[PDB]
Amino acid sequence: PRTVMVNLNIHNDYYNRSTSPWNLHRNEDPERYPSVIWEAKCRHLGCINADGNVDYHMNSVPIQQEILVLRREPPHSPNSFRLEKILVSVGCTCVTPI
Amino acid sequence: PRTVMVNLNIHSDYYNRSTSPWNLHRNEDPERYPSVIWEAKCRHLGCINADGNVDYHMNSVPIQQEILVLRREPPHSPNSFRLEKILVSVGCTCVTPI
Ligand SMILES: COC[C@H](c1cnn2cc([C@@H](NC(=O)/C(F)=C\C3CC3)C3CCC(F)(F)CC3)nc2c1)N1C[C@@H](C(F)(F)F)NC1=O
Repeated sequence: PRTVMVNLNIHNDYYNRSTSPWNLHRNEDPERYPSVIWEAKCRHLGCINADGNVDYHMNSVPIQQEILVLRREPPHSPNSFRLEKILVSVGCTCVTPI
Repeated sequence: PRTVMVNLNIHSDYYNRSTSPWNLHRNEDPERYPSVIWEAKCRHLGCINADGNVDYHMNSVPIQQEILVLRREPPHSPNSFRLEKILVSVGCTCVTPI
């Protein structure tokens, strides 16, 4: 066990023009800290071209990143957690299919 | 102070095809947990077009996300931290300039 103390009191539209734009989706888990995680969902299957139209010869893909979260241990505990890895979507990029 | 206990013991080649590709940069901070954060740096100023060439009519931009990290409190403490917000580049997207 590597138990440390953590003080949870935190110290102190641009991407709308993307060819692979995204919206935010609320992921809520009461057994986790942070309980609310905003994930990116690509608006389209294709990428928006210069004309403002969707081109399906390319794909908008979510960028999946491993992040660390705190899991309540034992369950429902207000003050004790275990570090845990989860995969979250942090944005979208445009890719040329294989 | 909202002090909790945390047990720190936990129980990419597709994005190479991006029109706004990026490389990973190691961001190391001994006063922070995680000490190592992999940050995205856009490979080009422009985006890769259908011909496979870097096209400057569009821009590769880094996607910045606010990320929570643990800051050693007091400084150099091996087992006590305070939650803190930083901005991290997690990937690149292609945008149409304004
Ligand atoms: C300011 O709140 C932004 C929020 C968010 C959500 N969850 N979250 C997890 C982490 C961890 N840090 C990391 O995972 C980390 F530092 C680095 C890895 C490499 C990027 C922490 C957790 C607490 C800790 F006490 F466990 C120390 C670790 N921070 C965050 C930040 N966001 C951001 C955006 C998202 F998709 F990117 F998540 N959507 C969100 O909802």
